Amino acid sequence: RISWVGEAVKTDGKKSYYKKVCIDAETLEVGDCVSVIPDDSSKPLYLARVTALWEDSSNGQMFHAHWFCAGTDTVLGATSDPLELFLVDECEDMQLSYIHSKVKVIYKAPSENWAMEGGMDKTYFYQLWYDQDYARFESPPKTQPNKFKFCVSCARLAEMRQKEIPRVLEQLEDLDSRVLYYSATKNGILYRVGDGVYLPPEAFTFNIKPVDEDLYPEHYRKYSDYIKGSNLDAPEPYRIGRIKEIFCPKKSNGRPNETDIKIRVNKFYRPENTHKSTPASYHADINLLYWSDEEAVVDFKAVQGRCTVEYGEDLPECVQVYSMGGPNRFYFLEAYNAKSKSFEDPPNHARKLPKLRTLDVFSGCGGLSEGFHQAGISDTLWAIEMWDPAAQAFRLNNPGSTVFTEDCNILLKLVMAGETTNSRGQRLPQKGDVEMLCGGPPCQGFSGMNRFNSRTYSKFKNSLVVSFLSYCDYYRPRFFLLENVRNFVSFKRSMVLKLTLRCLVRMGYQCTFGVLQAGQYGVAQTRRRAIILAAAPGEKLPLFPEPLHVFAPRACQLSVVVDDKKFVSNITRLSSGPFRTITVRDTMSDLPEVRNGASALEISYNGEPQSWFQRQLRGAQYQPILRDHICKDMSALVAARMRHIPLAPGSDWRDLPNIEVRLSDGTMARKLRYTHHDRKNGRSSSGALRGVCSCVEAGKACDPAARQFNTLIPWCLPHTGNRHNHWAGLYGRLEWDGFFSTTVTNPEPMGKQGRVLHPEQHRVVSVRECARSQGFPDTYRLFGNILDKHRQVGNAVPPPLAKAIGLEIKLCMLAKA
DNA sequence: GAGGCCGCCTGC
DNA sequence: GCAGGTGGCCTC
Ligand SMILES: C[S@@+](CC[C@H](N)C(=O)[O-])C[C@H]1O[C@@H](n2cnc3c(N)ncnc32)[C@H](O)[C@@H]1O
Ligand SMILES: [Zn+2]
Ligand SMILES: [Zn+2]
Repeated sequence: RISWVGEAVKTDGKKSYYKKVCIDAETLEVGDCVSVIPDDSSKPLYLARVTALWEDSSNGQMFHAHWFCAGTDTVLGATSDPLELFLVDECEDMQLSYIHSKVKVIYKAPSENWAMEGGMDKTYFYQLWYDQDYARFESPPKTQPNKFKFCVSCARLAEMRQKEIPRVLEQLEDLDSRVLYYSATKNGILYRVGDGVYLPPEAFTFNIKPVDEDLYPEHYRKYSDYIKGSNLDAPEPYRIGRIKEIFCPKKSNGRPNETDIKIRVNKFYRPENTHKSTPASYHADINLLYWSDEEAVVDFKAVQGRCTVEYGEDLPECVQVYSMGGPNRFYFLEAYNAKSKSFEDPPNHARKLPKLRTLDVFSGCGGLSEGFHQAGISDTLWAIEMWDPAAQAFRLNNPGSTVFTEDCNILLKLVMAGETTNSRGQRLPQKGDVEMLCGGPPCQGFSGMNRFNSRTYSKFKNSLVVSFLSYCDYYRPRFFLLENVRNFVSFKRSMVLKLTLRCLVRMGYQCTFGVLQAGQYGVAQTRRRAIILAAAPGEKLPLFPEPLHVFAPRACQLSVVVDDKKFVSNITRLSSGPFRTITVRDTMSDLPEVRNGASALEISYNGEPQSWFQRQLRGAQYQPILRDHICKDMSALVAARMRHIPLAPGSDWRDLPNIEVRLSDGTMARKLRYTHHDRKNGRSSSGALRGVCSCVEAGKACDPAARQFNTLIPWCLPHTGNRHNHWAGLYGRLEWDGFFSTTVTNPEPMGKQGRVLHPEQHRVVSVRECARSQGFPDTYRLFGNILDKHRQVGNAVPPPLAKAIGLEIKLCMLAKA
């Protein structure tokens, strides 16, 4: 029944290989694709490519199976084409008796004319390779075979094993107890003697060291003791050392145990590690270090990455140009003597790519574009922004850009009809003009704050996400990026995410998604954003950027669950990072005091920048004028509320005194009196009730009798506090040591994002402070009235986040050609 | 316009 | 129960 065709191509040990085999009437040859029924009779048939044919001297006839992945087993789920397969790095040796039948599969390669094929509207096929852990679709690898029975899955899995393994390279000196090496490699990184290493913060240590409840009634609602926006739980950044030795223990017979590579390093001091502790970091550059003579031995396996640590004085080009011209760059100018707690001089032995033409849809004032420009990858030649103030802001910052103040649907319809100019006379971009496409579609529908998201949008075919995908389909850019709020990935059981990826895959794009935390790229703000990246067939698909700054772990939940499958990005820095966290102090301690209602558009800074972050954002060129440090003019009642929020960390509306106050209005803030009784809540030391509405008990209803107006404690917050976590953070002050909550379009102290009060002044954060929280340069122009400006800032992608993404795209530009 | 008011889901 | 969400809508 089963008989081999020919003789044995190769003969190993127990296994005897062949080239082609014959089962019944069919005949299978290395390369043919086959199907297999599951070990559980229920599931569908599996599909695989035959890699090898052989029989071993104990068990039966065998073959090597390189499995395909069905479309539904990917993140696409049931939105996948039923006939589409995906290449995966999964394979196994199997007995020929499992083969059910031969199967035809076609490779659907993109056309040589793929970039021009957009805008025009029964067999298994594959076009892309899928990574099941990172939800990445990429162009099939070009691993070439010397490999007769060649399995590409085996080839890549072996490459991947030799990459992860710590190996020593060039020897050096054989000592009594160990062998020294000059270099070693790990995760594809070359480490040499004298290189800098990132080490986990526990790798080595340094040789250095009841309220009055009548007056504040709502204070009991702070029993949680959890402080929003606080930096007590953020991890320490990496330890940094200089490789002094790379050595392996020698066995008793003298041969080196190359399974157990160790390194000896010199310890570097961050300022906050010296005796001066945390305040030393306030003014210091985030990449400043101090040399030390302290040494430590650690396992090579503990190295988290390589970095450059240079003596600053010997550098050609200045410290700033050095620090801006590359990743993982640190410097030192002095050494730190721990025993003497002093700073001596360091000992002697311590010594042409053209930019992508970019189209920015829903451009806003230009945060994404600014970030991409800083990364050096793009010129935003075209922007589409329907709202006139933001389009004006974009024009101010981008003079050689063509900014369309048009509905993006209208403008695409004109291009597809063959139009050359819009109604203003502006030249429309055509196929081949657009090489990168980026945009942040409106997020009001996807935001979890939106209580009414079913009223005026429930059709995916007509959403602005689909409009944006139509731009991608039409212009076929080299790179594509879509940004939105985190909830974009789980909205409607993740169908918007699945249909977006499905659409890109149908175009032939490599694509992927992930969630990023802006605070991990250098703003004092928690801001989780979903990012869809795509790359044309001839390109490399970018990776998501590794975190640069440590950040509070609660704010860094970046996993996404799609149909029970949990998905993560490529990011490996999970517990630490090269740079300290950016704080509210870093962000705005240099700004002069202003009042509630501050309207002076151009004032004096009254002093030089104080922190590294302020130095970066204010720029090299001296700036004589501080712009847009203006605040909304809150009413007399709200202003009185703010004046009564304590300055201590964690202060919000729950700390308000229950008093009458005379407002600047001449009017009078009234006292809140606790009428009803909440058995779930109780009563105070005084025995006074804690309810303010007939809703607090049973299944009753709201009546206007118990609703109190003009109260210093806002009535609506005790009214519904039991089901809203006591409205923590409403009228909440920022903390100097902490970070901003997500910066939205209009900072309201009674909004869901209510922690908008200045740490000390009795006002809402200014437009400049919100811009600082978003990482905008101080010279970055906004436009319109103050609410226009707040919206421009709150809508934007933080430029430091966009810059991190942009440098990942730059690596792909350099790796292609 | 400005302030008050305040649902539901993912994730734990 | 706890924590988070580039906010909408309603009334004056
Ligand atoms: C959330 S903002 C994105 C801002 C930008 N990503 C940044 O970093 O500054 C989205 C913008 O799209 C604009 N917009 C809304 N509908 C539009 C449409 N149909 N066509 C063009 N722009 C639109 C809005 O005015 C808004 O400014
Ligand atoms: Zn294999
Ligand atoms: Zn009620």
